[PDB]
This record gives sequence, structure tokens and C-alpha cells, in this order.
Amino acid sequence: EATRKHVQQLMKVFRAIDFDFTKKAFYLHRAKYGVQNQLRNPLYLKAMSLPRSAKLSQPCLNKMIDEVNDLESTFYAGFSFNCHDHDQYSMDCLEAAEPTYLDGLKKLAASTEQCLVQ
Amino acid sequence: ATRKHVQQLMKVFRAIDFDFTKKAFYLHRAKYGVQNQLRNPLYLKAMSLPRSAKLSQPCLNKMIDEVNDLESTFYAGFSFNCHDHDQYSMDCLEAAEPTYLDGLKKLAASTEQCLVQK
Repeated sequence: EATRKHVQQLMKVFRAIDFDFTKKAFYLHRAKYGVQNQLRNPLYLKAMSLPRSAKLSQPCLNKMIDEVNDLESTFYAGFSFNCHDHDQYSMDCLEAAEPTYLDGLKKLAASTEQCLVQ
Repeated sequence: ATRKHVQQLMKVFRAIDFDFTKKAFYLHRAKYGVQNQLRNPLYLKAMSLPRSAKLSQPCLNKMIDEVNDLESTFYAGFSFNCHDHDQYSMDCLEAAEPTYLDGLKKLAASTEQCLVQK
């Protein structure tokens, strides 16, 4: 029996939902590699060029972690429900929210560098 | 020479990595939620329709919107609306996921009553 037209229309709606989940997984991937590139890697540089007798400020690592969380929450809000004038999870929402997030991690990597030793 | 500070920084960035993996596991659970409670039942419902049956597009749109609202609410329950446990734990997951599954199975039934345009 030929594939019913309405089966194809039903599956069309579910394709777009599956793709919605894909777009969300792309968001996560960008957010993770944002952290690696703007934050982890430059701070790995600072750590290796340090005197054997240096103590690390864990209040500073604590501020960084919670500041990672707030930047990432704000990135997901920009990608999703807080996208000022775009479809739900578009690439156009990412284009607006990602630079803010990466510039946030960049600034955070600088202030973390400054409080790292003590 | 200074293996100590580097290992100490990796510990913090290891955890952020795993946090991203917990968020990806959430997303897979939400995906297989839609497949099991919504997609698979609605496909059976459709193959039992008369072959001529035409679908109601407004019904399908109500279904996509409600999937996003339900998943928006699941993720909130996974994070900032958890309160009683830490921000992306399995505990937060296990508390909010039945409500999400229950909501999808409800939407599987409300969509069935409107699926055919008669």
C-alpha cells in the first residue's frame, strides 16, 4: 500500500522536533567549547607559568565557577525564550547571544587570572 | 615543574565538562521522552485512520508549541526551579521527569482528539 499522505505530514512535524533537539545540542556544544577556548586554555597558560611556591585562591575558583554558570544561563536565555525578535532556536538567535557569552568568558578569564594566586 | 597548579585547575574544568555532559544526558532523556510518549503513540493512531484522512494543521501546531513549553518546564525543573538539590543533578532530573512524561502523554491524547480534521 502506498504511503499515506497524512503519515508523511505527521512525520514532517516530528522531523522538525527532532531537529529542534539537534539545535539545542548544537547550543550545548558551542557553550562547552566557549568555556574551553576563552577560559580554560588561557588559564592553563597562567597556571604553568607560576612559581613552585604559589598558593591558589579557591575563593577565586569559586567565583569563576558560579560566574561560568550565570554566563551560560544567560546564553541559553538569549538562544531561547529571550530572543528579542526571531524564531525559537534559530541560528540568528545564536548570532546575537554567543558573542556576548564569549566576551563574558573572556573578561572572566582576565579577572580570574588576577585573583588566581594567594 | 609545576604539575600541581595545573592538576588543580583541571579538577575544576573537568567538573564543568561533566556538567555539560549532564546537560546533554538531560537533552537525550527529553528527546526519548517525546519519541516514547508522543511520537510512537501518534504514529499508531495515524495508521488506524481511514486512508483518505486529512490532518488538521492547527492541531499539529498546538502539539509543537506544547512540546516546547513542556520541555522548557522540564529543563527549569532540572536547573533553577529545582531548589531542593544541586543545579543539574540526577535528583533534580528524577523529580521533574515524571511530570514531563505525564504532560507528554496528556498531549498525546489531546492531539488524538484533534488530529483528524472532520
